[PDB]
Amino acid sequence: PTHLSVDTKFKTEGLCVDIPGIPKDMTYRRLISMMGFKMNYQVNGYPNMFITREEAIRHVRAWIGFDVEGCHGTNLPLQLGFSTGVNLVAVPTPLMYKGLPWNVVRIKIVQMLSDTLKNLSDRVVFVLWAHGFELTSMKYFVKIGPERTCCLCDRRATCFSTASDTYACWHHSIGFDYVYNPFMIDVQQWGFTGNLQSNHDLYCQVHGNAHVASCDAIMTRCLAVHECFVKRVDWTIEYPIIGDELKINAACRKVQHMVVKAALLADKFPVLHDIGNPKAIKCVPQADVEWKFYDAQPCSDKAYKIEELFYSYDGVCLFWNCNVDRYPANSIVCRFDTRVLSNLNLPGCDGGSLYVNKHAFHTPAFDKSAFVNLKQLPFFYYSDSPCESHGIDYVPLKSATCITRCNLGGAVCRHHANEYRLYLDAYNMMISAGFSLWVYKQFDTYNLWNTFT
Ligand SMILES: CCN(CCO)c1ccc(N)cc1
Ligand SMILES: CCN(CCO)c1ccc(N)cc1
Ligand SMILES: [Zn+2]
Ligand SMILES: [Zn+2]
Ligand SMILES: [Zn+2]
Repeated sequence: PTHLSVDTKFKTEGLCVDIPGIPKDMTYRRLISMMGFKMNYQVNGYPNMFITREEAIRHVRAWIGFDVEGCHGTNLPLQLGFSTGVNLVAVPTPLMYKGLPWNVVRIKIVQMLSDTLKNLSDRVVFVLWAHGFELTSMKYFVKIGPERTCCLCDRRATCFSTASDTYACWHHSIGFDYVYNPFMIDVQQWGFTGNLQSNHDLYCQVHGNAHVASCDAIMTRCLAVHECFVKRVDWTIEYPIIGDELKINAACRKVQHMVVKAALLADKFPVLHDIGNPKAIKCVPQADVEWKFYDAQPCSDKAYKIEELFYSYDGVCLFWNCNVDRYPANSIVCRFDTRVLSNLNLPGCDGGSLYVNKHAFHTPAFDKSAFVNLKQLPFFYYSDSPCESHGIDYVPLKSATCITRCNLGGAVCRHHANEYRLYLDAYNMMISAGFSLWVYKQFDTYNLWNTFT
């Protein structure tokens, strides 16, 4: 039980307003045949165009919401909407394009999917709220067959070209006209009462219904993200490395150790209250401080209410990726900014985003008002390690934010210049990934200079 059986029943009630008289009894096998696709009894890696919810969750990076609305049925034009915000009008002869025949529309579809997905996934998963026209449009821009490899590289083929009779991945499909072996899932198969808008609006107020196909496509994908990543969470599922995951994660641990160590040296808190991940380890194990841990799993729906985390109840509080409505004034905070544009950050539900780095984390919408009792933490590098080289060429470092014994003495040593530059790169990596750092208002790096006396 890893793939969806073609002999599984498909509920057709949602399809009957576009396809009246459709049989109530139907399998994926008959549906695919009626869609105009021939599977020919083929065991060549593509057993079904449709996938299970479990397979869709593993390929969340491939998700593209797709809706088709009748503009006027082979006689009338269709409006194709995608969760990228693109609307294309195909004539049978928030960006809205004028009516064009399928031979040119299919070229635009391939270009758009390739530009969106090349740095995200090895495939496309059309996320539908199927009513009929969207499935009947597929024969006009999709070709299927055995699993193939790209003609210019080792990646699986996602596109086909009728001009050259060749196959390409999302990176090498320029000039290609067909989407090859796409996958799809109909959200209506999961069991819902009422229409798309009524189910979507129960959980999200950010996506409106401007009455166009792309709005429906965005709502459909948003509803699926809510069902799979908000109301249900699975932190065991592993996702492949597609970018700077490792460097970001290493930078996060380096920055956390730096900031907490410096806050303890500068303000000498007798106790640190570490709130968040129940598997947390002391980030500054050599510090004198009394370290107390409080368990809170990552919140995927709404930010935690501080009144609930503290059970309505000195030292400093550490909230490292623990999303709360309003941080206490005595805090050290790392909060992911959901607005960040990156290949790891997918659009989410109700302003939230789906951050995918080894595991998927639906993160509640970034809110500047959560940080009203704090200030932004400025960049600084602190080190009490010996000034000694051991082991790239050099230009002497001059920086007011290199808090070291050698800088206090008037000339930064080669070791601390190298470590400062490595730390600044890690810091910039973490910030550009979307993380934001906040600290108690009394934090002052000037208090770190007397640790070298
Ligand atoms: C959704 C696919 N489709 C439209 C033509 O491709 C269709 C499905 C079932 C029946 N019985 C007739 C038509
Ligand atoms: C900020 C630390 N703190 C008060 C110390 O006793 C606290 C934290 C969590 C709960 N649940 C209660 C209290
Ligand atoms: Zn390729
Ligand atoms: Zn939404
Ligand atoms: Zn030094």
